[PDB]
Amino acid sequence: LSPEQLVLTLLEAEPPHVLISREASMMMSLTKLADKELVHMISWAKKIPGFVELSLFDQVRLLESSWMEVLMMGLMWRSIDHPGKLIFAPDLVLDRDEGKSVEGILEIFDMLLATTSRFRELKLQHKEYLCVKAMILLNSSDSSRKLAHLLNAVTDALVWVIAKSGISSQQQSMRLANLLMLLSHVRHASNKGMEHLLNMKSKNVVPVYDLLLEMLNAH
Amino acid sequence: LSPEQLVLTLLEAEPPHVLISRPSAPFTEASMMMSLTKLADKELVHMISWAKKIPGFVELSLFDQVRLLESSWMEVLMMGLMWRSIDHPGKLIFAPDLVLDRDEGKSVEGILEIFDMLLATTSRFRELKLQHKEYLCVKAMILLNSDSSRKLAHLLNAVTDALVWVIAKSGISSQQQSMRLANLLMLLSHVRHASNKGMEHLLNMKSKNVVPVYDLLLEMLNAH
Amino acid sequence: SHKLVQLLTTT
Amino acid sequence: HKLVQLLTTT
Ligand SMILES: N#C[C@@H](Cc1ccc(O)cc1Cl)c1ccc(O)cc1
Ligand SMILES: N#C[C@@H](Cc1ccc(O)cc1Cl)c1ccc(O)cc1
Repeated sequence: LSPEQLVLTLLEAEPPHVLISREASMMMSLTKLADKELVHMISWAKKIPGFVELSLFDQVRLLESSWMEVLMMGLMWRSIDHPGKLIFAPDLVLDRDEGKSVEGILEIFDMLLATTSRFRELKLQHKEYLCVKAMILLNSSDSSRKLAHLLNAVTDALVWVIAKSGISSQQQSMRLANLLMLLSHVRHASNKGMEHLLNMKSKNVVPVYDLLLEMLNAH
Repeated sequence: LSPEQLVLTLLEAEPPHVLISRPSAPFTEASMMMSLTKLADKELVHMISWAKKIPGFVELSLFDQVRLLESSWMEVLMMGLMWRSIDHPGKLIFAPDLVLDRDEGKSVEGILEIFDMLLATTSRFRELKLQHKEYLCVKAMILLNSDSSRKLAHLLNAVTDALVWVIAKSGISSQQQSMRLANLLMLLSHVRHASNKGMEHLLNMKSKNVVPVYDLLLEMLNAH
Repeated sequence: SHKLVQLLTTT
Repeated sequence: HKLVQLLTTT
């Protein structure tokens, strides 16, 4: 596979736009969205060339580790052209004000909003997003050799995407560093988010959705 | 100012190794925990001094300096540990006389998990043949990536620019330079994971009353 | 509840 | 307190 045709495979793997068709209301809307998105995330993963050639254990471990980070990366990309807004879905657009209405959510909104603004400032391109979202899954903390090859391939594709911008070799290096540094900011917001959701689950104040419940219990 | 001058400044700024004696008796929960936290408290003093020597750090808002160090200290400690451990496979070189295997992990409930992560990430750095000058740039990047906001961006770009310069002096192709930079930076999220697990572990040990009164460590821990 | 494995193994 | 002391008065 050329880097170009790997990137087109990620373009083809992109899940559909998910709508919620829907205080307690905001939080029910987020958990319901996450449960539907998790169904589409599994189909996405399986369309990444080589992913289904990994051991089932490895497939399961990578999605268990990375699912919240992959959801938040998708949220940041949908929000990028909508300053002050988190485009959870066309029918679930939220600002920090709506966030204030549930304890601990303000912090998470004002973190997702910040990282989104960094991506906005770097002018993150769609093909860059495709590559980093796949890298988040594949880099999450016979099969092990296949995983290293697959991660190497997506990394090679991101380098190619940056090369296509036509900026200097120096500026290609700086941009690659800048993008990959934002990854630890996605993983940070992911950690704060997973803590807040586990806490909401332990208090049973958010509805127990089967796929989301199973993905949260992994952690 | 130049990338080479920034790398020479970091090299000179490297902390001296903190000396801690292995306990006389075989490790207990209490003796391992006393050993590791005494080391961290002493390294934290040297870390603050190292941070002040990064060009531009002391020009940040005091409140930014504090937030960067409260956010990153355990990752900075772990990156130092992995570097000290890179020439010694199977071993975690916490200090010259504090050389721990998966074995000694047994002495503290949950610590073996942390040692495994540290040993595995150390292996990745070893396979990549991490170089001294690369390590120096990556350790400063961990701190800085954890009007003051514009300065921080500028200071992080200067360090990034130095890491790019260090990889260029290796003389590999432009494509291979990009891949090496990607491979190093993607290891940062793994250092940070080991940091999150280690911090949660340490906070739980503080709850069990196994942790001693080390004022700086306690402060840094309560920042979480 | 093994919906992750179910979805990984079917389309 | 100790962090601020080490940053500013050391
Ligand atoms: N915001 C938010 C979400 C994270 C998220 C990101 C992207 C999505 O597409 C869907 C969600 Cl739920 C969240 C849910 C529960 C919780 O306790 C804390 C945060
Ligand atoms: N591993 C480890 C240490 C952290 C550490 C890292 C690097 C260092 O150079 C020095 C230390 Cl103490 C640790 C301490 C307490 C605890 O509950 C869990 C882990």
